[PDB]
Amino acid sequence: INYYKDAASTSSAGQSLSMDPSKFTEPVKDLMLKGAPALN
Amino acid sequence: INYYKDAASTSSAGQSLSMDPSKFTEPVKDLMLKGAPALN
Amino acid sequence: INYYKDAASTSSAGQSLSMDPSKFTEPVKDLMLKGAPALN
Amino acid sequence: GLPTTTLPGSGQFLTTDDRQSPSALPNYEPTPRIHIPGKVHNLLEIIQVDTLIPMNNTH
Amino acid sequence: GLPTTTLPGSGQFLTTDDRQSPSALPNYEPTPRIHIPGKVHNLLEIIQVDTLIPMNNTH
Amino acid sequence: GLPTTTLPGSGQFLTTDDRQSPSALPNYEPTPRIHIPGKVHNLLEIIQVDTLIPMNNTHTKDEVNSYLIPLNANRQNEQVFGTNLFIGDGVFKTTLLGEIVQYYTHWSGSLRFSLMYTGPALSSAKLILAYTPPGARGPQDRREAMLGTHVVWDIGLQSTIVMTIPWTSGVQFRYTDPDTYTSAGFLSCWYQTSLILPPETTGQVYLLSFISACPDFKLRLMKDTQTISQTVALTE
Amino acid sequence: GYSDRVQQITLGNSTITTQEAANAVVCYAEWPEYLPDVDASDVNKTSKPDTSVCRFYTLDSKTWTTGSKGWCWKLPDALKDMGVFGQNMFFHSLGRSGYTVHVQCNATKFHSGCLLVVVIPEHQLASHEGGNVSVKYTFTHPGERGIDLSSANEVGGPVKDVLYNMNGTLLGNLLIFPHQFINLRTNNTATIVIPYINSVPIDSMTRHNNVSLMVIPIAPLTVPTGATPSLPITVTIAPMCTEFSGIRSKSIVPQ
Amino acid sequence: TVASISSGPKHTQKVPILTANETGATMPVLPSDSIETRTTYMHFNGSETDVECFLGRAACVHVTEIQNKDATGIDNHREAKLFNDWKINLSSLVQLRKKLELFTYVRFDSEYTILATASQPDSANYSSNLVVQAMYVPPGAPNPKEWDDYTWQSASNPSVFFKVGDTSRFSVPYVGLASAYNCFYDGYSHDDAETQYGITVLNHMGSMAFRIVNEHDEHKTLVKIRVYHRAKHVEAWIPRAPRALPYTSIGRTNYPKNTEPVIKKRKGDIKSY
Amino acid sequence: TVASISSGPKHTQKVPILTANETGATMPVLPSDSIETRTTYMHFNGSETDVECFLGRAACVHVTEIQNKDATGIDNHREAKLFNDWKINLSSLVQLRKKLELFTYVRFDSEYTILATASQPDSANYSSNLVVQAMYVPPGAPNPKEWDDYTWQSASNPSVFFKVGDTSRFSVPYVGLASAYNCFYDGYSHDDAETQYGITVLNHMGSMAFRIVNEHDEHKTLVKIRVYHRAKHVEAWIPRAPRALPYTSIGRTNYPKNTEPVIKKRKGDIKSY
Amino acid sequence: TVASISSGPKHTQKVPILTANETGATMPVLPSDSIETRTTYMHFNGSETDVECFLGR
Ligand SMILES: Cc1cc(CCCCCCCOc2ccc(C3=N[C@@H](C)CO3)cc2Cl)on1
Ligand SMILES: Cc1cc(CCCCCCCOc2ccc(C3=N[C@@H](C)CO3)cc2Cl)on1
Repeated sequence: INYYKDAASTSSAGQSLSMDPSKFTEPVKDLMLKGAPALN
Repeated sequence: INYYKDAASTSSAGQSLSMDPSKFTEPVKDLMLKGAPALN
Repeated sequence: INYYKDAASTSSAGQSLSMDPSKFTEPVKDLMLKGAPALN
Repeated sequence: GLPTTTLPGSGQFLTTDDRQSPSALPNYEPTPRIHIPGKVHNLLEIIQVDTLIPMNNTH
Repeated sequence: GLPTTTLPGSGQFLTTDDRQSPSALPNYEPTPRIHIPGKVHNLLEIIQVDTLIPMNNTH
Repeated sequence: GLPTTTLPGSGQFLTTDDRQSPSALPNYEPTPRIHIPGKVHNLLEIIQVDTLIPMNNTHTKDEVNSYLIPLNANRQNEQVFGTNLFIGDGVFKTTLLGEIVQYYTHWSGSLRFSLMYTGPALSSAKLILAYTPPGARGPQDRREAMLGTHVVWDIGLQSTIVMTIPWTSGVQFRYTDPDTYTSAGFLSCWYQTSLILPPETTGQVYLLSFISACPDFKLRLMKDTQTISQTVALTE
Repeated sequence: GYSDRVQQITLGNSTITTQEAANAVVCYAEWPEYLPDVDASDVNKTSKPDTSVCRFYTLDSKTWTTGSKGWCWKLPDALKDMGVFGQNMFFHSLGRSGYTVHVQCNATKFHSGCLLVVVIPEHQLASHEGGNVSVKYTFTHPGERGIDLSSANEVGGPVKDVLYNMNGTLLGNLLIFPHQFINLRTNNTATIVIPYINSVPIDSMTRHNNVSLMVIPIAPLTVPTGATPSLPITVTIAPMCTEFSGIRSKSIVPQ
Repeated sequence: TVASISSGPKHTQKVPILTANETGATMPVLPSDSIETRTTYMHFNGSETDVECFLGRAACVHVTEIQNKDATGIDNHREAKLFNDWKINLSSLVQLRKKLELFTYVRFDSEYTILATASQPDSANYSSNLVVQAMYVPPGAPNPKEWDDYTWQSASNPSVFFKVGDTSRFSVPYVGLASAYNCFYDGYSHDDAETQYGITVLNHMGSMAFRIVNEHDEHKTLVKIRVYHRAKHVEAWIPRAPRALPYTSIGRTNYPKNTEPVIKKRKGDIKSY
Repeated sequence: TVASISSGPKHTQKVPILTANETGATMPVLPSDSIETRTTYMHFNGSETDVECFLGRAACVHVTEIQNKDATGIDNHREAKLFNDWKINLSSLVQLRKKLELFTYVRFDSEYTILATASQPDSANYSSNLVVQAMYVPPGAPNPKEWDDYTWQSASNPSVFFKVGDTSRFSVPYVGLASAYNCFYDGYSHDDAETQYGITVLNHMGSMAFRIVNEHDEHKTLVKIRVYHRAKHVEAWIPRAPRALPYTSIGRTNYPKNTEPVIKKRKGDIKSY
Repeated sequence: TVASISSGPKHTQKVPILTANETGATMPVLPSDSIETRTTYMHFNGSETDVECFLGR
């Protein structure tokens, strides 16, 4: 129950439960498959 | 939920969301169209 | 009504109403019947 | 009796908060509104009317 | 603002009362339980196991 | 008027509680969000990116050189480097992994340790990396080392080798601050055959080493880092 | 027979071929794109010179020697004088751009050495003076010359200490930024595609640089016996999806 | 539920009262196996002997004390009680300890109540109003060194601020590293020849730290902190023999030497009533 | 969810552990790519590492102090701490600062808690009860000049009145001018040759102003204000390398000269354990 | 809501920017009547300028 009118006044947000490290761990242009050779 | 009986005791009103500047910006008797000459 | 998000914050648990002393009072491998001889 | 807990901020007066209050004048009947030309609802309505600029500020 | 009245006993700490509290560690995940033989649920379960009586108390 | 009773804890301020508050700026409209690449949602997303380990810690002032593990041509049987696995201390401590682990009290999971070789292309080498699970001492010679988790690495076209320290543990969580009961083992590396340089070439070659966490990883019970402190408030 | 290894990038009227690449990085896995209306604020129609600005400019070459500490360029600064890109830059009030960065360094199978090529969004430098000394404008706008981390401290300039990234963080952790290594034994180029990253939809190109490109030797250069002890490093950069807005008189900037 | 059924005379070949205790069982013999009984009902459920109930009331687990005074010229705040600390545990005061050690492994959430009262043992014009700040410092986290260190910023560490005279209350999930807390541990932290033995080695969750936020007034004020602990969501495994001798140390089973006989000697014979 | 799958011996032409780090990727290698594993489940979600959780607890961001005393003959109230002020920001005290600067741009609503405690360092008959008034003064709004100026009327500016010893709490929406707050800014406010560099130039939202509403009693009373800040509704973009050296200034990245080596030197060899 | 619509070159007999202020009106002229604009949205309602808000603290 929100007792207040504005959105800033609500409690903390709830877990992204998004999670996708590939923008950080695999930003390569041509896709690399694990097990296939790195450099062909 | 109002806890009180009288109307003065309720919280602030809620946004007019009315908004019509023409009583102030265009109080002319004969309607002016933008693009048409001001004085004919 | 829980007012809080985490489970640790809820009140005491509610009675097991489990109760089974046999793991402590009769942990014998071959079942003993009351009334039958203890050692055959 | 329902169990409660009070949070930080209890008793504060924030000039910008918006809550209900008891009316000091229970049951009083305000004067009827009559019609008056000119009602303003938003300050955005009025800043669209143009006004003169003292551009020649040099005095 | 909803009108309230506090009763006698407000603010007391009764070591035997059972209510909710804020968690100091929001969102923490406890270690999984694994199975352990021997769980006790009632003290009534254990007082049915017999134990020896020092009957010969005369020492 | 509804009857109430207040409980113990009324009026307290717990920095970790999460409740509603009146907005000081009623009705204000925040700037629209635009799109920005790079959004982070979990610290677990970022500790999977690998970063360099200053393994060569033996210097006396911080230098680019403590990131370089040297290799000697023609040595046989010998040991390249050694370290314990207290990820919250020692070599690990300044790495991104080490640095985040320090915001939490407990960690569990697998680690990924990789070595990238930088020697001339016409050289060759075979190294063994060994993980020694808790309970034994840091290995003292390859024979000892090779009886635990190990990978023979053959230096080739493929420049890096990724060793995983699989989670070996009784207790399901360990302390990030070094603790005995909770300790994780040792990591050592030895020549399997030996580094060989081509003609017209000389000196030391170096390995770069990285650390990142496997998707396996768990961190819990947040706390304050020993990695930052202060004596007076800063000003502009 | 496609290898990760050979590549061709054609952009505008200019083409680059590498026969010894190591894939390419696209920052944060996003490719440069123009500014959508839903994200727009300024009401001005923007100008998109296209092929006259989105081509490859090769900056002047650097020389890696055994004593090198590393070099740093800022964008869009490094290009402030390249062809029509630069003119547009000084002439509009606002502009926006992504880039393809191609760093080149070839050697032989007897050399060793490894450079880190990294792009840092919003790289605010530190004053070597400490305290709250600022870093003057000119110092953070080196132009095509970039900053040479093995040059001496100057007054009003930034600190040039490599183990600290010019800001109080350790060299070892730069790997959290989009980056690629050039390891003579593997690699001979590094290519990074940079999407436009800012907290506003379009900004000024002269008062704010939005990325620093940094090339840092990490495993020292080691040449074969009696080889000359140095290699040149060349940086070629191409603006991509550039848009300029708010045209007028032509900015005048310090120094 | 019947507590006793009706049972009458017996002349059988089936004797439920003869058993062999050597087997380790306690055969479930009832009054009706050996006398003639009448029906009676239980009227009772055994509610208040549930382990949740047994371990579920607040017990005092710790009393410490800190003072508010001018720290000017104090070389060791910790030592002046300018802010004490408590290496957390639940077995310093013994009432609750004997209760928990009836079990080998125990798992529960904790609810802490902290009462703080002030004393002004020497001449003061008044009673000041002090705010206590008690923050949780886990293992591998700076401990405060002065009563006003950067540590107290506690940007990542849960801390509660309440007033002396009041009470603070919050609840912490089960923070054990394993599946249960050990009540006992017949091991070491490693195979060292001189390492400590027992449970002080598993049992560790760093210490709780208290201080007064107020600067000093002209008089000195003693604030004494009492921490109460209530187990909620209890789970207990493997019952053990109750503690008979007195305790000597947190975490070891050791009893004092030349202790006294714990079994009451008869005033009379074995035959005495 | 499985944390590890079962995997057995391998003798392949498909080697997942050989990679080329020069590419910039961190290949997702697992224990099961290089040893034989057994199935195990995660039992965990990664809840407490969510950025909302990481930045979502209150951190102390500012400690200031004001006093209640006779202003008679004071030529500069501001200077007598008759009512101080704080040029708002979140990076004076550093615990929270290092946490935020793990990201480049950050967007969130703020919840402020303000604790005020009083001190009476020299002889008083009693402790008075003071009401604090802390009002928000944005840029382009009169700052108060005396402790009782027309400014304090605060007819259009949000202000909260609470009692010393108590706490005040309210929450302010994200007031940034852009889409996110910059954590870093490699720019200037204009192309000036001598203008300041860094983020002190974007970062500005004027200052918060505190005063006691009470007139003076016979003694003097020191009131010390602590502002706590909790981020709610957090959004963070572009992770960066953590801060290694100490901080010297609000808003610049500058570190101190002749700082100490931040990487711990080995006591022994590279080969040492 | 659009804050500005897209508008391009103009060569007309219809001039919205010439008016006669003597009339007392403020003619509703927009950026798009005199420069070439691109579409942009308002993203804003004018909530905090409502007179209830202005006089309500
Ligand atoms: C503010 C603030 C302060 C705190 C502290 C949270 C609680 C930390 C301590 C965790 C609970 O610790 C124990 C639990 C069980 C046992 C235990 N000992 C054995 C006999 C059995 O159980 C011992 C401890 Cl120290 O959190 N927020
Ligand atoms: C009464 C009363 C008092 C107030 C004050 C409301 C809050 C005003 C300040 C707004 C929040 O300011 C910031 C938010 C973020 C950052 C920030 N700095 C960077 C590292 C990142 O974010 C800095 C500030 Cl000052 O409102 N009503």
